[PDB]
Amino acid sequence: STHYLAFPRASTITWGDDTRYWSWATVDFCSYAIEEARLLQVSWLDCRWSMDASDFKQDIWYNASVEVMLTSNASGWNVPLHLEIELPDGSKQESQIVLAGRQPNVWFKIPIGKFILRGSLTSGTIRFGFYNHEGNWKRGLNIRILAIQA
Amino acid sequence: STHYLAFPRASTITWGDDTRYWSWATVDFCSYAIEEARLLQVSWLDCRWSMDASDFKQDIWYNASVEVMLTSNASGWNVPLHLEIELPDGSKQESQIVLAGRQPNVWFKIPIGKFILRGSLTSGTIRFGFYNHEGNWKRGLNIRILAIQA
Ligand SMILES: CC(=O)N[C@@H]1[C@@H](O)[C@H](O[C@@H]2O[C@H](CO)[C@H](O)[C@H](O)[C@H]2O)[C@@H](CO)O[C@@H]1O
Ligand SMILES: CC(=O)N[C@@H]1[C@@H](O)[C@H](O[C@@H]2O[C@H](CO)[C@H](O)[C@H](O)[C@H]2O)[C@@H](CO)O[C@@H]1O
Repeated sequence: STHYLAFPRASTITWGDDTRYWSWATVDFCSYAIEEARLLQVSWLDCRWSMDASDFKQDIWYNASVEVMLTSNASGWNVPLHLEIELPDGSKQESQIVLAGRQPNVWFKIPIGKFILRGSLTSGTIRFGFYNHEGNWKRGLNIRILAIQA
Repeated sequence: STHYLAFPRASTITWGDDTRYWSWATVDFCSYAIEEARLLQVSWLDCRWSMDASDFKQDIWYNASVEVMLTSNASGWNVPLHLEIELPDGSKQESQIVLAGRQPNVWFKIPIGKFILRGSLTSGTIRFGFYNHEGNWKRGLNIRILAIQA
């Protein structure tokens, strides 16, 4: 079950405030006003949420997903989208996904990994994010939410 | 727009794990499995979410609401439900709401106040919660989510 939803306004997105690269769209999310971060085009793709370990309970496996949609004009997804969870002790969950060829205009949830807080791992920033920093142009990915489940 | 939703599994609820007082129901919320915290009866009513100031951005007014529903059998809402936001620097937003006579079986969002992080208010726990500790029995309040908006 879902403990937190973090919408993209809570994240730090490189170029996120520059309308050449990113747009923001207000939509309803089951009675809540949310803003989708809608990627027009960017080369330095980087979206990071930061939540403190103290936000979570100990000795419980949490899994995180990012819910996204490819637009009809999506391109540049032949390069891997890197998925990362970084814990405050240094450990990273690292994985990747190649989005090229996936059906556009359908919401899908990308799992970005799992963590557990044990012992005196009580506090410190946890980073949840996705990035691709290659010189190619990523286009047409809309971001709905980070979900953290246990 | 909504930056975070925090579902009651992320909160600390006094007696929350005791089925004499509190039940948990699995439901779908916008394609996310969530568990409603459904108050059968309790005297020490206390629900607290704790999120770090570092989860939020500076120099922005956030407002917080708790979304709840009264059941057909709801009672003991003649006593005030205390609403609180506590910031890590000591400041508290305190308010209260008397729920007696509100329409049952309809979701409503209780505003619990607003905060802004300024200067080097960079970090530390923010508490969002509601409580009534009086010797009377509170019954039939179902809790959906904490919402933090800016
Ligand atoms: C619109 C676009 O994506 N521009 C990118 C630049 O951002 C990128 O330059 C890097 O940008 C990062 C942002 O954190 C740092 O400023 C880094 O020092 C820069 O090299 C360049 C080169 O990768 O590609 C586009 O111009
Ligand atoms: C089911 C129920 O509401 N029981 C309550 C007790 O919780 C309560 O005792 C207080 O409980 C709080 C819990 O944080 C502290 O332990 C406090 O020290 C206790 O006094 C009593 C008294 O208010 O009322 C019910 O029985």
